[PDB]
Amino acid sequence: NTVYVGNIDPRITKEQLYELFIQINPVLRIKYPKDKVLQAYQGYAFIEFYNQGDAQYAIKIMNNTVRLYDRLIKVRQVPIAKLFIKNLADSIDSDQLVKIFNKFGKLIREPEIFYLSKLKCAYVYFEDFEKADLAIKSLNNQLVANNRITVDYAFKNGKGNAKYGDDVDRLLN
Amino acid sequence: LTAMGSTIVLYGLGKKQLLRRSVTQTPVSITKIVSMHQWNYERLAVGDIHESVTLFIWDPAGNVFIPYVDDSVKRHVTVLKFLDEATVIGADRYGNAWTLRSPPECEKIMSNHDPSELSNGAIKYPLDVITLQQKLPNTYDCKFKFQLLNHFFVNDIITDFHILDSLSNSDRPGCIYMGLQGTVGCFIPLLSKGNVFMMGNIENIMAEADDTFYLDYESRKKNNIICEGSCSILGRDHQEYRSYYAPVRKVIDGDLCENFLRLSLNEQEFLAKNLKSVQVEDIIQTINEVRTNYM
Amino acid sequence: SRHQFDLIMCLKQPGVQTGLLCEKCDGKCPICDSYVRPKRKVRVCENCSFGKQAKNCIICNLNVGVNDAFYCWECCRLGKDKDGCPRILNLGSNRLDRHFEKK
Amino acid sequence: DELYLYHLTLKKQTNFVHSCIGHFVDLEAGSKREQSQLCVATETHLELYDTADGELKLIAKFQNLFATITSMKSLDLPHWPTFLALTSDSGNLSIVQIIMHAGALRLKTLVNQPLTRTTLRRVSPISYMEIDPNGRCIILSSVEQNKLCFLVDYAQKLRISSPLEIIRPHMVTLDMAVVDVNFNNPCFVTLEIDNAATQLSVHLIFYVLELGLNHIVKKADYLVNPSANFVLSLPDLS
Amino acid sequence: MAEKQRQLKLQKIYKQKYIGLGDESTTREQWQRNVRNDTLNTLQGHSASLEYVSLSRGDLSIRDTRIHLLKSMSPGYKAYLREE
Amino acid sequence: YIYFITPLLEDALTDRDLVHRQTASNVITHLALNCSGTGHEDAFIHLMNLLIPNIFETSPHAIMRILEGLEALSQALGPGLFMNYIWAGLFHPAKNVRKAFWRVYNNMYVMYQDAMVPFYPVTPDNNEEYIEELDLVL
Amino acid sequence: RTFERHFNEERHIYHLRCLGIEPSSVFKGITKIKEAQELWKNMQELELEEEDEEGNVMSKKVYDELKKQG
Amino acid sequence: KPSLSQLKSQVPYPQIIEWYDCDARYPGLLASIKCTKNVIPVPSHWQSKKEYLSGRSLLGKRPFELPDIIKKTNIEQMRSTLPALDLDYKKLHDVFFKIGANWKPDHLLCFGDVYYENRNLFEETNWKRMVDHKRPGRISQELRAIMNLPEGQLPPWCMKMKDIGLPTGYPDLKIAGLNWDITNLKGDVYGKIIPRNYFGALISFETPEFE
Amino acid sequence: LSKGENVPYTFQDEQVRSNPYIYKNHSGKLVCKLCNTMHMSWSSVERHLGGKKHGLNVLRRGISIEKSSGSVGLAIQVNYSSEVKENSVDSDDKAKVPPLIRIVSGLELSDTKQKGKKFLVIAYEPFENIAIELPPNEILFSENNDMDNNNDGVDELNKKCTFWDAISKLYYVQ
Ligand SMILES: [Zn+2]
Ligand SMILES: [Zn+2]
Ligand SMILES: [Zn+2]
Ligand SMILES: [Zn+2]
Repeated sequence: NTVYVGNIDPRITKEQLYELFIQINPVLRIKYPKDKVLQAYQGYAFIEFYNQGDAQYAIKIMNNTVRLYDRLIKVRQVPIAKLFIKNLADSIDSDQLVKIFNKFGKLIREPEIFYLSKLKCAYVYFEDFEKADLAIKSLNNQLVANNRITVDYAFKNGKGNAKYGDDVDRLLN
Repeated sequence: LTAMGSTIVLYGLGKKQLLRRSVTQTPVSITKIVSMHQWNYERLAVGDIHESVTLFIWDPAGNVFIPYVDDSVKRHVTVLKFLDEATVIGADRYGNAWTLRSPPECEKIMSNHDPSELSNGAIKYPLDVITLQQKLPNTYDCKFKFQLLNHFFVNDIITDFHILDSLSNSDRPGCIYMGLQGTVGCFIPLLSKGNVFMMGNIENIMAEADDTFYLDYESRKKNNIICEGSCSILGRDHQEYRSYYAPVRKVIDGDLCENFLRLSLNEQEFLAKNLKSVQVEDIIQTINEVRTNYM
Repeated sequence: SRHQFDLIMCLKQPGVQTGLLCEKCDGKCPICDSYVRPKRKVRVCENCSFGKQAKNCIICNLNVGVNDAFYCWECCRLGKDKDGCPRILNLGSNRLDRHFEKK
Repeated sequence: DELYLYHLTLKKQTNFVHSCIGHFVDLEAGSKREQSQLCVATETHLELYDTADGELKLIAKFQNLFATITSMKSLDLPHWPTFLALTSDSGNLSIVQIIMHAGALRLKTLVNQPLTRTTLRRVSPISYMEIDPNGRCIILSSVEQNKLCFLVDYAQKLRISSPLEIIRPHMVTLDMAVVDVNFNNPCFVTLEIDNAATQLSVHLIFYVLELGLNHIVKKADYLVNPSANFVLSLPDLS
Repeated sequence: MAEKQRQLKLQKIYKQKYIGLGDESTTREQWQRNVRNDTLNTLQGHSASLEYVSLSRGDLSIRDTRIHLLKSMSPGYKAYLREE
Repeated sequence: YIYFITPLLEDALTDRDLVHRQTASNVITHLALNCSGTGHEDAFIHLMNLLIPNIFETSPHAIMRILEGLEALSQALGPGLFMNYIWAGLFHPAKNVRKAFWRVYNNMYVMYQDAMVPFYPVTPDNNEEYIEELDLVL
Repeated sequence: RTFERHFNEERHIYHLRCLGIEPSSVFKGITKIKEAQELWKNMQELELEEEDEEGNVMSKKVYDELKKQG
Repeated sequence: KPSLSQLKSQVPYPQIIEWYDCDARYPGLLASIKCTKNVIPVPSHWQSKKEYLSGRSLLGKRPFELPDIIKKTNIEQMRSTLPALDLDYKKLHDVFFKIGANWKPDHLLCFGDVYYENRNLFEETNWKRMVDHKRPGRISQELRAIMNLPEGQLPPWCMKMKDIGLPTGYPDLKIAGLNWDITNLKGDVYGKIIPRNYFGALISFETPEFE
Repeated sequence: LSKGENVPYTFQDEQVRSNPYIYKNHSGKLVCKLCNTMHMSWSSVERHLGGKKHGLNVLRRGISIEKSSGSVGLAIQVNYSSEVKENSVDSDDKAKVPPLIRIVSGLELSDTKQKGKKFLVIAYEPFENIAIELPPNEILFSENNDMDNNNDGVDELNKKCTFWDAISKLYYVQ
């Protein structure tokens, strides 16, 4: 219900802000942070309306509309499976990783290739712990691109606890 | 309009039995409803055993009553009546007789808005009331509060209140109650700031009169009604006895000012010298006005 | 008393006899030591009257008392009036340290 | 904007909680003394009634008292009208003599002794009051806690002795009715039930005030079945 | 120092005169007993609240309700009613 | 004369040093005792709202004056309206807040015994026995 | 203190919200996933008179259905 | 020591119960009292070692200001304060009784309010006074100079309202040239919202007279 | 003790201070706004400044500040003092530093009223700054005038097109 405001003159006072934005919509509160060191505001604010619709409408109407001391005001709005894999082949592109792990599970993000020791390793993000269980079951200690690869859980000691299965199960559901 | 133990039910007539036209659940605090009253089918005031009172509105198309006001003190109500749209008289198990007024900040919102908006939808409330809702969910849960208007201690248990527009053609509408032990009493509103000042000064005279006789007695023994309780015959001060469970607010006792008529002339002229104002005869006039003229 | 903590009052059932104050403590509420607006007479228990100790002031309990002692109006409103016998027992550290300081 | 109110009691509280039997004032007769007369009080309200005409008459309805009268008793003391010993809220024993003053009867106070604190409360030595039938001592008590006795004397001015205490900390008292005596010694009986007990035990207890040593004595303590109600005194049997 | 040492003493005295006064640690039972005694004393003391209880309980006599309230101040009175 | 001086007590009860908070409460005693029952009572709620946080304050002189202040405000507000603040930390875990509030509850209990009876926070399931007769209605 | 600020954060609100418990202030006492579920479980009739006058037992929506069939 | 989750389940308003409420000697009873109807919680500066006031908030407080009613009495000019009196007794007596009979402070406080250290009322009163005077459809001359928006000229957001429509929270808002006449635009107002006796009415007001 | 300096009250809305910290609050007592300390007498204040905690607060404020904050061309001939006042200051303190020019956008001014054009500001230590409005978007903005030699001085602008006749005190810019 709160909208961000920016490009504010430090000479602007909370009174002037309120008088401005009440024209658009009823404003529940205005948090307009000040530096208590210098007693000087930082040129931005947070304006909390009563509901969301007033916030969105205010964003639409008041963005880049008004110049306060020539300054044009800005108005704006404002946990997953992971697998460590070791001994990868240098011929394996991240896209080839994607094609490998898609059949096992849907990737929430892209894998991350990093070198340890020289030693090609990667992190693979799955949306499911069970799909990752399939990826480990089939892919663990398996020869691809003429190189034996090891698939396990990435450390945090690693993922795959019981609470991990429960809360990941919930985040999926 | 009937009250279950917790919840309020509104029955219409039917053949073979009578049926439920509406049902309204009460807020958490209310356990039983001892007594309740309406204002011209627009509003309700609902009493409890333990807690005090809560005012509702009949909301059509919502078919429900929505509380807009609560009270800030635990009060055990035997009986309740609307004095006006915004104010209420009630009585207590323990002998209190009190009157509550809904605050104006609430009344502007009540006059300027429809009932359907209150339950759901947006009435924009001042930030203060909100922050009180987050900060004190148990107290202010029903927004605003009552402001205590009158409070008085009459040792009976008032069974019935009766509000009357006129008593024997009189101008001032009175409210006459009747208690458990049997009694009748009348609260008359004083319409002026002057007459309440005269009656106020008379109550202040008669209040400590037992102290005045005594300190006079001592002072005249030093340089030249023996008991401390001489004029009270007992030990209670008027403010203490009449306060007790809570301070009297605007109610000035006319049964104390009525004893001044029965004092001897020497004692009357003795008490009256405390005033730069009118003599004894006008005091007796002011006291005797209320029974003659106002009822 | 109010200002001096080491003092210890009596607080027994008040008898029928009125306490007395010395000319120096004259016109003071035994509780809060307020010189203004008196209200009622003090009353002391039997064990605070008996012999010569009855004649002493009820505050300083050294000099002889003359006038009756009164509770101020406020101490009668608060009800600290009726607690009990408001007679100081011990003399306190101040008076003794004065006596031995002088000689 | 406020609401200023003015209170009246049009017809007073009618439930009589208290009465006392004495002969109070001499009215309309030059010299007459007869024990037939009675005074009746309800908390605040108070009235005086007469008899010996065969039918009870109203004499005087006194001024508004503004307190809670918790006991009223007529004490008759030897060598004189009778005046009513009246204890109430404010914790003050108030001995009151109704008199004929100016043109109408007035209610005149003689001695009021401070007790406890001003309220109704359980420690307050009121709600149980009785008088030695010979008028030597008023005796008061409270539920739980303390019991007091004032030794009454009369002279050119009425005179009350300092109180006599018994403190039984947990014993709550009921039915204080007092035994008459021949001038021997005031004696009185209570049914006391204990406040802290694992079982329900109400025991009757006798007290004899010893005029010699001036203190109240616990004499006989007899436990009775929990259903006990009340006590009365049998005068002589001789 | 001496002031607090007077506070303890007046605490012991007022706790004797006025019976129940919480000090610092008072068990819920110890306090609820005091509440019970105060409430019952109010019900019996005022003839108003006594009329109300007597008529509401429909008892045959006022004194039955008053003695019922007095007896209720003892803990064993509940069990005593159960043995009837 | 109150009404004018509450904004003066406003700054006194707020101020940092412990002498102003002391001395100003003494004003609140003499003001609340003999101004009680007059019907102001909306200024005394303000004054109390400023006082309550001072309960935890140490030193003898400030604490006795503050306590006297709360006791005087008890007769301006009334026993219940005053109690609504206290019942909360009247038990409490902290052995200190408890030690602080039981004192004000002691003074209130001495001033009022049968005056606090309607005002206890007791429901049939809140305490074991309760009183069966408080729930009767005729 | 940092942990007391953990109760209002984007991540913890994602764990409550994605667990199926609507995040709010009432749910800030507690870490453990188990008890919060019972907390959320503890968080979560009119007589319209058919013309025959036997519908005195008949509910609103039922009598509306018989408005549709009638 | 029952867990607070077990403890919050007993309470109709469980959001008050705190991690430390678990540790009380009588948690079941305390949870019942603290969430009972009107009880106001203990002030929150316990468990803080700062002696309830640390100057960090207190350094910048204003010394004092007289009420405007008393400041009208002119003593401020007579006696110099920051950094022979010749006053009329009739005047002073009229200020407190006749003139200022009904005068009350702007804020006071409600029943539930408790004053915590960092709170300052001088801002909150200025916020109420702010909400009262500041209105939609109107703009102060100072803010018009800040915006460079002369009188009689529609604000720059008028166009985005022509496309997108009127404010959501302001159905009754009338704006010149759109839902409301353009000529009635004058000065600072470009828009406007266009939608007893209480039994005790004193009917006479008389203050106590000095003479 | 105070060395006769006036220590203003906290509320007086700021004569340069000696130490810009110690004040007198609305009450009488003395305060140190950094350390939030109340001091009774000026000696205790001098002990605060000579104390260790105040130093720590001064440093923490130091870190707290240091982490945040074939065509047509124009030619100008600026003349400077004739050994009139520069006779009292000759301690090789940037005395070797010549005047400096920079192009500033009017988007920022002490008054912030109108704007939308550039200024060719010229500055020298003692004398006051000077500006020249440049409506034309671009004039004399050349293309590799010299053969790319890298002594940046201050910027390409200064080395590229400025001359400082220091012997006569004449600054030419084009
Ligand atoms: Zn003594
Ligand atoms: Zn003395
Ligand atoms: Zn006093
Ligand atoms: Zn410092």
